[PDB]
Amino acid sequence: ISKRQRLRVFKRVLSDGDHVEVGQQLMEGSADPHEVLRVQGPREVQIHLVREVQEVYRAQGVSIHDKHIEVIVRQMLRRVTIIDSGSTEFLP
Amino acid sequence: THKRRLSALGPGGLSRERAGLEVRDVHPSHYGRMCPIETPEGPNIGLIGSLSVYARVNPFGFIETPYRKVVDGVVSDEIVYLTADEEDRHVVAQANSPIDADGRFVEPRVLVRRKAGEVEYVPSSEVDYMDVSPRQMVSVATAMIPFLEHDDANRALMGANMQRQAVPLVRSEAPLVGTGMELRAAIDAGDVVVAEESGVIEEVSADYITVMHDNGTRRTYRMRKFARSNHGTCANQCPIVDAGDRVEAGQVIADGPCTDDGEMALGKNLLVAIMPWEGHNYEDAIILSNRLVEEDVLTSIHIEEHEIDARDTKLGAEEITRDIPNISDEVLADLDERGIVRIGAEVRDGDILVGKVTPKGETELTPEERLLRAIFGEKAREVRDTSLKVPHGESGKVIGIRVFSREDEDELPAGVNELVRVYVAQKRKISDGDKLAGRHGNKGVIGKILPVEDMPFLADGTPVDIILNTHGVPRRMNIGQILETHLGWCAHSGWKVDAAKGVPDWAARLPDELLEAQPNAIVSTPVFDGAQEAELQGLLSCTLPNRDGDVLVDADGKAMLFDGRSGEPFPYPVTVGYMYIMKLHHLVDDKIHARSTGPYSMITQQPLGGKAQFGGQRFGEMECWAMQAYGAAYTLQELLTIKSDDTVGRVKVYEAIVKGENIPEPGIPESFKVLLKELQSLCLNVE
Amino acid sequence: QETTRVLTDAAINCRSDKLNGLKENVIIGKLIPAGTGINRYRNIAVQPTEEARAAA
Amino acid sequence: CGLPKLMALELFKPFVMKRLVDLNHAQNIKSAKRMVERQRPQVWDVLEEVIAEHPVLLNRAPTLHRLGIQAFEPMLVEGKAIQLHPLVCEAFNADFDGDQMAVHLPLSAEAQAEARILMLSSNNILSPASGRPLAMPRLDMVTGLYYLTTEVPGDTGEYQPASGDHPETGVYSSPAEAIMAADRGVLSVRAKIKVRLTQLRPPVEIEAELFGHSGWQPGDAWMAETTLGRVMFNELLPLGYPFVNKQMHKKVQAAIINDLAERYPMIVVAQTVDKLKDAGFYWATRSGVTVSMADVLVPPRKKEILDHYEERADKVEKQFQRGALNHDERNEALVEIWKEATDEVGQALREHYPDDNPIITIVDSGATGNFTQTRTLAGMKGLVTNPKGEFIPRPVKSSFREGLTVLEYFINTHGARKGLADTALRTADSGYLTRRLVDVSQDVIVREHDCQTERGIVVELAERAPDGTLIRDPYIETSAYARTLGTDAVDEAGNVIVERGQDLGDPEIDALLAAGITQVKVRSVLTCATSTGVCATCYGRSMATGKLVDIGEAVGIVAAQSIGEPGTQLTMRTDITGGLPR
Amino acid sequence: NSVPGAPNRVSFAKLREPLEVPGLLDV
Amino acid sequence: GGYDTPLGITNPPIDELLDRVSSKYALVIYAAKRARQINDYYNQLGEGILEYVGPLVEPGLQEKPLSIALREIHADLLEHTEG
Amino acid sequence: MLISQRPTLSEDVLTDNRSQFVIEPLEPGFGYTLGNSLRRTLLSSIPGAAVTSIRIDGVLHEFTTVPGVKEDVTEIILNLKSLVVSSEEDEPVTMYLRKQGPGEVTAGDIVPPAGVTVHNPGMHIATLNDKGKLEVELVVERGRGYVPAVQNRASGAEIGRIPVDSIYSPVLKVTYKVDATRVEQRTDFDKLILDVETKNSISPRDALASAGKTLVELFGLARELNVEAEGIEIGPS
Amino acid sequence: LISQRPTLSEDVLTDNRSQFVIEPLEPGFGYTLGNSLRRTLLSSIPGAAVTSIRIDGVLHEFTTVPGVKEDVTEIILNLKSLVVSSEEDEPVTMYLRKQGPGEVTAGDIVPPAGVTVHNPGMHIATLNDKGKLEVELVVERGRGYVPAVQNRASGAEIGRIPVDSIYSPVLKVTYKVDATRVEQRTDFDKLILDVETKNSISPRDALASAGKTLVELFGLARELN
Ligand SMILES: [Mg+2]
Ligand SMILES: [Zn+2]
Repeated sequence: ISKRQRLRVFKRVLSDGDHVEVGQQLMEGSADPHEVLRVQGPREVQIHLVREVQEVYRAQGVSIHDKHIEVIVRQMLRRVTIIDSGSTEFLP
Repeated sequence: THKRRLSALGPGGLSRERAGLEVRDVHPSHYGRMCPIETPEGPNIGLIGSLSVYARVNPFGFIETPYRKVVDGVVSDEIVYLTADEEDRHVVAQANSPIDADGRFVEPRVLVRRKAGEVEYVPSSEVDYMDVSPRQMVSVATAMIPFLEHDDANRALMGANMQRQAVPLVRSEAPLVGTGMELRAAIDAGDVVVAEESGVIEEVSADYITVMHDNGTRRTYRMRKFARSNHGTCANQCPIVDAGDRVEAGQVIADGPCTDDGEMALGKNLLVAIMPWEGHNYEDAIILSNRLVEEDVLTSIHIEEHEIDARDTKLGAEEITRDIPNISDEVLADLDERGIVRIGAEVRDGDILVGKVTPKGETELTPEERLLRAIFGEKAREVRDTSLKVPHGESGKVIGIRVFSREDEDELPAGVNELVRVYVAQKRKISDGDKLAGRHGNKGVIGKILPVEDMPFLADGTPVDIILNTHGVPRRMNIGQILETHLGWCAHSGWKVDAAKGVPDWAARLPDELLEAQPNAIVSTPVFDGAQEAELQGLLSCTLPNRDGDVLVDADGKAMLFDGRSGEPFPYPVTVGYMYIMKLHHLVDDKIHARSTGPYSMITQQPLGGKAQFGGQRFGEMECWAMQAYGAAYTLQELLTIKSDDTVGRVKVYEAIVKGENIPEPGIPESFKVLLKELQSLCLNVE
Repeated sequence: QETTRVLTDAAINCRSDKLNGLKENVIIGKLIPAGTGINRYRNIAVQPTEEARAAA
Repeated sequence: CGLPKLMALELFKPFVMKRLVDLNHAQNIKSAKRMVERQRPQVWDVLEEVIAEHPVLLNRAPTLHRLGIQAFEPMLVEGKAIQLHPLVCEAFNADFDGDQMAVHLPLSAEAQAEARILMLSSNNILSPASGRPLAMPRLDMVTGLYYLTTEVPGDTGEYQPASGDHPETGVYSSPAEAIMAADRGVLSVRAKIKVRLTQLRPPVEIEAELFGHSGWQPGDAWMAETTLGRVMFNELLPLGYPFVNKQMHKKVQAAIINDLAERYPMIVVAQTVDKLKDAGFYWATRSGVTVSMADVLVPPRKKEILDHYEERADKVEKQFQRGALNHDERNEALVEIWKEATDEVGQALREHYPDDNPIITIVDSGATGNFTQTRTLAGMKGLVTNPKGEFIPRPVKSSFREGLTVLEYFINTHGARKGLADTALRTADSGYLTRRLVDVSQDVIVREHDCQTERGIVVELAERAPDGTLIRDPYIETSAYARTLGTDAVDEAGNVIVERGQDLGDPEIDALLAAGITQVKVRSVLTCATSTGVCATCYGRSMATGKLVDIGEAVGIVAAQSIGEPGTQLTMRTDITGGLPR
Repeated sequence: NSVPGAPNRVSFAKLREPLEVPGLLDV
Repeated sequence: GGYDTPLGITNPPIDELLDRVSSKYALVIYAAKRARQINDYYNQLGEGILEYVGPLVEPGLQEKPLSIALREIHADLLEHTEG
Repeated sequence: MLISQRPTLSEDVLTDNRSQFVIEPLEPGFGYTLGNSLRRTLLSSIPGAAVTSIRIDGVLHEFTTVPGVKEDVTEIILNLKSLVVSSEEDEPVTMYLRKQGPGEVTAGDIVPPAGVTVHNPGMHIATLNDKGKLEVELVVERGRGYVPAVQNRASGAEIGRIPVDSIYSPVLKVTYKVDATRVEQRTDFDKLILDVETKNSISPRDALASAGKTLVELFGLARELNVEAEGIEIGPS
Repeated sequence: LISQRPTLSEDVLTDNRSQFVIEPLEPGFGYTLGNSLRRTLLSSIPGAAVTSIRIDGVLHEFTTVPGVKEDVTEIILNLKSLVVSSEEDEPVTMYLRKQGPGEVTAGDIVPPAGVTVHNPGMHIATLNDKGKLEVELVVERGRGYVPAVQNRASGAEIGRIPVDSIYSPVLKVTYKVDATRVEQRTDFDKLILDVETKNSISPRDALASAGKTLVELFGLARELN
């Protein structure tokens, strides 16, 4: 964690020994969507992806309704991976 | 400006995909070596620029720039040409620094440019170089914009680009307000006949001038009456000396295409008002009076050529002749005896220029054709007619027929027998749709040509000529057009500064013989050192009347127009003045196109492309996305099957339209069949 | 995108298209399954009503 | 739409061939085709008959989104230019600087009905992205309506309640008498009068005050202290609309067209928009918005402000010269000082101007522009960026009215050329992103009417104030409007306020906020339980119509176009990406 | 000035310049 | 229903049309198949009469068949069933 | 010379007295000339008669309201201001109205002297109550156009007589626009569309005929300089 | 009620411009009256102009005659400033012949009967010893402005050069009103019309023809009744 990165500020900046939650962002910047799916399940990864795209488009004062963004997010999270073959034709 | 052009790309240079973002920037070592304004504005921005005014190329290929050397705070007049490294070694002062008329600086703190492009103030002992002039950092065509120091950079870029696309009119009047760079940039472009050696004029006409030199000899200069340029514009050269005058070595002796009395002239001076008028001048549209169509103010001559060649073939030799088969005697009236047209025949689209016939060969006939030829008794006429017809949407006279031959021993290419070129010329007026522009990047097509009487006039009865729009000025930061309008009105009416009790406070730094000027006088504000705003106010206050005692324009620069249509005066005073606009080469007659059914492609069976052929428009990917996003599917099936590729579908659509039946249901496209055959030929079984 | 690398392993697995999406009907030139192309709207019977039939 | 006859004669050639064969102007198709080619003077008289009631499509390239192709009714127009309506320019994104537009033509009855019903120009008023109207009054119409509906205190012929000498001399019997007294030089359009109105519906307060319940207007009478201009404006709006009585800013016109298109049929909205364009242009000419360099005023205390900030800049430069701080700290100190000076000069310039200056009227009426451009016109240009993106501590102190100098112009050209190249590069990148999204989301179409699921996401919806109220969340129009309630909404073990499966427009949102609930479980296309493509109640209300979405819509391509359309306008910044590559 | 057939075009230029413009096709 | 008198293409008002059908795509195929029926009536008029039925409402001077179809729809003179 | 296409005048009556007139096809440009000239001549050139000054007992300086009646002074004033009346005497005549007892005074309560006609007696004017009595003297004279409130230059000639505006014009609201008939065959001819709405005093076609009658005299003024000067003639009817 | 009628008097300033004053009008009338008279005066006064020229040595417009300084397009642009008043509606022809040195003026045109040229001091072209100019011109009536009627629609030869024509004898027309607006409400206007004609017809005749056309067109409203 490089010294060019700064700590996350919430409610004050992060201290030592501070009790943090499950999906709390430790540093300051952009969280990885692959990890936030693994930690918080597929529900929060819909919330974080919809809010982060809207936070870019509303900076220029452009309004897109969220049902236009939820369509693309639904097409992303279709498939699952295979970690056990079972006994039916599915490669790990 | 097509010469003196620097391009970063080409053979041995980077392409436009290898062109990074860093190479398109303006490095601070461009001051005086390359213009930061003048560049194309498409995808090639920053890769192509032009040289500056005083710049000079090194022996090694670097770009040198002059500088006045100053020794111990005493500005000398020795001039040292300096490249970029030596320009970094020293420090270099400003152009319009207050010299004390001795070589000394007025203030001890002068603006300066440091090594890495830093801009600092400095005590005046350290300064060892000074610029030669303002407008050193700028190009040729950008130094012809008046009031450049008030505009932005993007609209100045658009003005410098659109200044060179002006067309030559028939009259070509010099601009009222300009810079000093018209005379030099016109006599140095070589398109003006310049007397090589001094003497006296013997003989003038519209073709040739013979001066008489000081020692016996004479010299004929031949003009160019209506030569065709490289893009279809006229190239007239009329003389401007009379039969008794005395010319000196270097005097302008004949105008060029876009010149008037030597200097450049790209358009006309037109009265303008800056009100928005009934939504016709809405969102960069320009309305005009009918006086410009009537008095031929804006009218260019365009000259095109058509070329055909009689050559040999397998079956015989094609001949240029009057006897064209299956043709009437109505179209054979304008043709003369050897097949080509006469000189002066006004032609329309689809008429015969050169009557050429090919040996057809042997073909079998349909029985209906056979019995129709038996019914009317007409013969076979075994040679096929392929003439040169003037293409779609063209007209005008026929100027000149330059016809080569083989028998007269001309250098013709191998296998050709007779070459012939016909020159058609038309006289285009102005029209709604044509693109007009000023000198500050305020472009805009012509919205509606009003008649003369429904055009808002002054309190004198003088109608305005064009009407610009208000909302396009303040959001584009190009109020140089408003300053040029004010100073143009001052230069048209003429002024007289009343120095009865002393020269007034605004004009204390004006030159002499600018305290008063005649009407229709010319002035010249240079680029970065010109007419101040306070001097503009002072000139606009004292603005001597027209014919009566009538000051039509008050001190604000505005006038009280009357509505030419309703009748009542407009309730607020409106800015008027004399602007300078040019007619660009974006006319409508080179853009309007249509197609019902024309030619088709070779490998695939789509229609062809472009106005040069007949061609149809491109219904690309994103428009298919829009048609899908509507839910409209039947129109997509139409446009993708029975207008482009259904080879048995097109003729059924045409027959159904002509007979008046419903359109049949479409079929598969031939482009898909070609896809299938290529996939089968790549060893891929596609069933 | 990547027309070669899609096509070469599609031919290995003997993958058979079903013409069910939206881009393939645009390619082969049949009527797309969206908007006025679906079976609910493409198979509408249109006839005059019986009362207006008798009045002519 | 306009159409040149020299182009429509080539578009409609077989139709006109059949028609002039049918009228015995030619013996057969061959002489008819030669008659078209020679352009004989009866083919125009046939061309009008074969043109009338036949829609054509008008393309504009590039086609960013769904409203880039609309279908018009042609009519024959002289000349050679495709005449366009001045309200579809915003949807087409076309100015008149020489832009070309391609015209297509449907043939069969199915495609003719598709262009007559689906893609007609008077049926697409709203936008599919956000649901705001895109046939709203633009530049000159906005300035005209703002001048027509503003009110000047103390104009010619106001209402002064008098005593002793005379009565008030401000009232009128009817707007016809008001128009006669304004045609004579007594009344100005923008003075506060008291007319008596009969065919304009009063607002809610005066309706419940005078008439109570049955305030049907067209024979009733009531007095109204307004101008003449707002009466003339409210005559444009339909009969059922209440009397507005405001000052028509662009946002007020947006709200008016939004309400009028949510509550009324579409043809009323189209005719209202047409009338508004007419009155806006006609009063835009008479407004007197002109630019002259005497109308660009400069602040009077510019030199004192520049000298006071120059002294502090001299102090920072002297401290850097004395070695007390390095190069970067003095650069940051100079950047801060001159940013503060730029804001100060902008403040003094803002307070110096009057309200009826053409520049400040064009800005503050929402027609075009913003105050930074006026600050750079008169005032101070400010700090200019670098080729790298830093801030040069020189900054330009000259306005574009006083004229810049040589080095300041050369400093400005860096940022100008940088922005101009970045625009084209970003436009190509946004085109690639839209091309990716359309291909990905292409198989999401509506298939059923109701998936009958019970899942659904939640919505924050006006979070609780700490003092204790319901402060409204700012983004409710883009996160909770036009959706369907997945569950019920109840509070305090009381009655349900909005039930399961409602459209959830503005009155129900106001009912929820007034009844004091905050979180609702809404139904959306992330949890739609259909097999292939979404259902219809999960997608909710469509933005372009206002009703429920249909059972054949291509909502995937609509969503991909609405996301990837405005990517050109996305700025960027001077180690997290904050624009289009984010 | 210094071109023998020049039209008298009066200038608003405040400051003299030492060097005239070189020949523009010299490169 | 307090609009002005319409003209041209939009002479049957679209909001008065869309109360007869479910959605706009059904209205499109409705009017298009009625127009195909009407044009097939006109072309087979010179020969023997078939089951195709003519324009029920009185046509214009020279009207397109699709406008006759739309006015027959707006006059509530047809009936249709989906698929 | 000849016009080469004779224009015509045709009406299309909307209400009892609100008609629109369409004049077609005029050669290009003339539509705006004759349209705005006809509009100004409709408004400010047809003579009529209207109320000029009223006076009512109980009013000396309290200009707010009077006792006995419900609606105040200003509502009675703008009820009397739109009261259609014709006359025959250019000198100012007076009219009297008086009513006691509660009820509704209408325009039929008034009594016209010899030479004035009231054209809508069933216009509600006031509402008497509490057995009040109203006694208002009117001053009716005839004029043209629309004069504003003529100021009381005489200070104390009549303490009760307060003046009003006077809608002398028999029409109220005239609007117009042009159009673009037949651009291709005969090069963009114009089509004027008038729209006149009057009182019930005279019909719109009679108003337009009287305006044409005075306008042709006003231009026959300019005609009577050189009578044999060639201009465009339309020809026969 | 004003029971007085307006009159129209005259005011000469120079030979080809004069002033006309109308009083007393109703208030708000003078602007509309002057604008109607100006909109007719500036457009619909019938005059006469040249229509097509024919020079002997040339065949089209874009050439030059041997000897003269101008080319044929410059002689066209000079001849478009001709001021000529015809007499009959049939197109008459006029001639111009000049040989040898000198300057060709517009007074060198010899007119036929009826027509006359009002500006003999207009310079057309110049000549030397090598030059010899010979050109016929066609004079025709009409009104308004009509562009160059093409050679193919007519039945003329190759030598005929069609020229634009502008038939309007009026040059500059304006007005100003004098609203008195007294505070006794007996107010009126006072129009002052200012005609300037281009020496072919008098402003009296221009105003008489404009009044005749207005009396024609405004009689249409009174006629149907
Ligand atoms: Mg554009
Ligand atoms: Zn669902």
